[PDB]
Amino acid sequence: NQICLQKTTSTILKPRLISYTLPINTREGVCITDPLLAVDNGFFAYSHLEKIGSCTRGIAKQRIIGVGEVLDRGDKVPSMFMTNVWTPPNPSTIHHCSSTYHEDFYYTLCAVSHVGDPILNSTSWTESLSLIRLAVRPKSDSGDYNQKYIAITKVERGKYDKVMPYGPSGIKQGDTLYFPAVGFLPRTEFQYNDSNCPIIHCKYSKAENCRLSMGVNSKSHYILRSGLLKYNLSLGGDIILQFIEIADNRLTIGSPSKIYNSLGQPVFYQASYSWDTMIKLGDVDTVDPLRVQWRNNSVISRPGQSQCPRFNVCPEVCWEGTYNDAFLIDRLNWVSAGVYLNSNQTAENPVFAVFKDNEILYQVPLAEDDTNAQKTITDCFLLENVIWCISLVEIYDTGDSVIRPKLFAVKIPAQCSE
Amino acid sequence: QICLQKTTSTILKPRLISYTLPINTREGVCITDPLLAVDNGFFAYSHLEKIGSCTRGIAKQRIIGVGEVLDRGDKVPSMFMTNVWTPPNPSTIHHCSSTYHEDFYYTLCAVSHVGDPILNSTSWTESLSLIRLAVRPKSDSGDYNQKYIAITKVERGKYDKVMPYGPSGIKQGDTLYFPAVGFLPRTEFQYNDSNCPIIHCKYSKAENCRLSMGVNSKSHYILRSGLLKYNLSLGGDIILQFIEIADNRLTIGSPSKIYNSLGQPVFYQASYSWDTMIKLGDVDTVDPLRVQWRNNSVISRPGQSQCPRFNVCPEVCWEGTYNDAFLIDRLNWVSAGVYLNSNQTAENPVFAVFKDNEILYQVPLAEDDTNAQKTITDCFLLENVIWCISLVEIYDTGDSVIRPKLFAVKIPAQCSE
Ligand SMILES: *[C@@H]1O[C@H](CO)[C@@H](O)[C@H](O)[C@H]1NC(C)=O
Ligand SMILES: *[C@@H]1O[C@H](CO)[C@@H](O)[C@H](O)[C@H]1NC(C)=O
Ligand SMILES: *[C@@H]1O[C@H](CO)[C@@H](O)[C@H](O)[C@H]1NC(C)=O
Ligand SMILES: *[C@@H]1O[C@H](CO)[C@@H](O)[C@H](O)[C@H]1NC(C)=O
Ligand SMILES: *[C@@H]1O[C@H](CO)[C@@H](O)[C@H](O)[C@H]1NC(C)=O
Repeated sequence: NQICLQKTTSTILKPRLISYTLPINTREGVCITDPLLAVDNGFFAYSHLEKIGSCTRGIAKQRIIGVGEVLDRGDKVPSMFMTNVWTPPNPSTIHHCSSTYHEDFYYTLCAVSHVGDPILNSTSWTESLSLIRLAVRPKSDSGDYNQKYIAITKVERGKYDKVMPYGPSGIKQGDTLYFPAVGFLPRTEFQYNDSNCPIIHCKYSKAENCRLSMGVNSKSHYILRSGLLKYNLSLGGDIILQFIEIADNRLTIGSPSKIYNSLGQPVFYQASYSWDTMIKLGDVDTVDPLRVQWRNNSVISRPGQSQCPRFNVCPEVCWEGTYNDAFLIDRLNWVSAGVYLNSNQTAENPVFAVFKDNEILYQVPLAEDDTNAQKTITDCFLLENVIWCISLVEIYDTGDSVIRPKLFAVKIPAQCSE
Repeated sequence: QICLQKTTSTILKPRLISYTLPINTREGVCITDPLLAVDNGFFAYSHLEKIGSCTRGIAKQRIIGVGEVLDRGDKVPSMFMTNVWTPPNPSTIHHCSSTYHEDFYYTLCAVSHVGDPILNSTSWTESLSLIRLAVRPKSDSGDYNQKYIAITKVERGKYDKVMPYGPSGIKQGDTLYFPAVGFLPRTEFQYNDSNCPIIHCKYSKAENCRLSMGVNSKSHYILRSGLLKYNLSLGGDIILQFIEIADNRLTIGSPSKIYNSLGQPVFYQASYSWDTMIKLGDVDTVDPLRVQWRNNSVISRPGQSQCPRFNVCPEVCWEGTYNDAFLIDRLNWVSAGVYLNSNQTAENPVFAVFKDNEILYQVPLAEDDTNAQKTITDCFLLENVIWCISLVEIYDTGDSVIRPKLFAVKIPAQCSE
């Protein structure tokens, strides 16, 4: 169905807090973090890590991976009902979970670590991946159907030393699952020409900077490269993953990414964790090998820090930024919808926006002006005739005894008045 | 089989039950006026969310919810909400009661624009309504998932007003029975003062039983507990019929609960007056309602100055707390529920398993000085093990969000270990 395509300052966006169920807790002094949200085919996947104390550095208490239905509550407004919850024995070992819906199940692929975040301790992390398959509609007195845990032995990684899921959600093509992922490649093996680093209109940029900034720091062992992890269900036996590296068009440090189907075709978002701060988003040209037709988008960036702030395009050695994805809602006019932090060098001020490449059509703040915020994950879908979007937004520093993200439901307007 | 010996061993091991609800939108919030029903592998739940104080705060959201009680995987019960209803105005819905029948929970509530009808009886113009929620919603149906019915036809006998007054009721065939209360004018109230048992009570007057049948001694109406009957076999008119409880061991109308256990119906009525010992027993007849109260002598409830725990002398008092119990063995008449172990303050919740004249085994749920009010227990079989779920109102040390805690307790077979 149609949507509003005119640039207007009218209050036609009316964000509401969505009703969603989870295992209800009464523990104080807790931070809910490392969120994941996937919405596909009338079902959803959700995850978090509960920490006691600090969000960044508290003692890990509970990890949950959960799935359920996204339903019409009665008055043509979406709700969410959890149906199946999985919990590991040790909360601190599960990292970088990514989820993909196929049939009956949400197949979630996580990394396993005893050295913390593999990104921050790459050389130490011995590569271990595993898959939690949860059924979106549990059946009593079945076997493996409801919950099944699989340790991945067979991993096909090309020329990369290590590979890992790196993103919230992926897609299905037939019976082949594609998770967003990243490859770890030694700097010395990294094939790259310094002449291709666009420093030509940048007085204080060096040719070396693009290459140097392909790692988490300038003297890091590995470089990171985004990609897909492929999992073909048609071979119904031993589980075998194949890594696919992203094309080098507009290349940037491997960063959390998302692949999703919208209006029949696949679309890619990659976070801008470096100097190329403008939003990276576009239709998938080919999936294997992965190649994106990045939009020449000129109005959506992300907050940085001193070295690589918002709207930066000059190559610099920096690892900073925040994942703030967007969802294509109209391909003919290429309009998307997502939440961006309206701030240059601090993670603040979340704003839900609907935008073309060179224009924000209409928007609305979700919190105040001085409200702290990090990750934002948006997924959009039809509920009968009407396009709806669900957005999980990390909101911190609030003073709550329990810091947890807030989930918004937004109706996209058809008319441009009112 | 269950353990039938009086034991001090730690054979009860309460655990926090996993249950899902819509996450709250904020803090500085109190979750109150709870309801919990468990029946036929499904559950019904309700609360009112207030901003600020529990008794004084700003009403923000009312939810009525239903869902499945499932085996999570390791033979331990879990709860999954499936269907949630919310009124436009949170402050108008009062005294909800729930009963399950064929795919639906039917909850029955008071509609008031004057607050709690109990505290504003003369002002409350009698309005009742029914929210029917499906325990397993189906997409692209009509009324099936949620249906709201305003009750017009009410048959109340000689009572001026009637109202649901309790968390849950039972089904018999296609006839639903909610716990309820009738409002009767004092002047119309037929009662002989000679039947007031003051004979072993130096400082009790004959008038006191009658006077204490109202919320205060000069109140317009008296309250009398009972059932509201709703027969589904007739279409065309949602008529409710009120049934007054029998006058055996009569006491001020107070929140009550009717439930089936081991094939037969059982009644609990709260002790909101001077007769402070637990009121509980098998239903003799349902219409008219008559209970075979147990001569139970070990379970009471905290009161206040005038009518404390273990009081049996007639006094003019409206005080007490709803703390029900669930029969788990009729042959030996053993029940299970949570009581507040305190004489004159609402404190110290203890899960107990007891005969009429004996507490067999028990365990504290919180500390000794932990504040607590209402407790609702429902028990059921899982694989072949008896389980009990207990919703307990608790107010902890400084807490940002005050909400009740739901416990799951396995009843032991052996008396050792
Ligand atoms: C990184 O790995 C080492 C093992 O060489 C481990 O001892 C150390 O604690 C890890 N650091 C972090 C950030 O946990
Ligand atoms: C998946 O496996 C089947 C059977 O080996 C093969 O025919 C098919 O082409 C594979 N699909 C992809 C896209 O890898
Ligand atoms: C962006 O612009 C470049 C050069 O003008 C072009 O090659 C590319 O296809 C454009 N992308 C889209 C999707 O318009
Ligand atoms: C952010 O940076 C841009 C360009 O560098 C500038 O136009 C804008 O005023 C800055 N915003 C604020 C409010 O600091
Ligand atoms: C309910 O109504 C039906 C239809 O008249 C009747 O057969 C049945 O006995 C009634 N049930 C009760 C318990 O009142």
